[PDB]
Amino acid sequence: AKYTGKCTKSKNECKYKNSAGKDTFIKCPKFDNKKCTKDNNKCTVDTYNNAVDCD
Repeated sequence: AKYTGKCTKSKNECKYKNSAGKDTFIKCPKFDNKKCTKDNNKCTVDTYNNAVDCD
């Protein structure tokens, strides 16, 4: 667990609020460990498993 994020399948990208305050958004490919789902689906920010924030 880290932060709560949300990604839109429309743009296949996720974005969340960080300490900096600057909204950060990043798109993910169609490969494994890079899938995109509903915003509230299961989008989260993690770096332990090298997994990207997209869901």
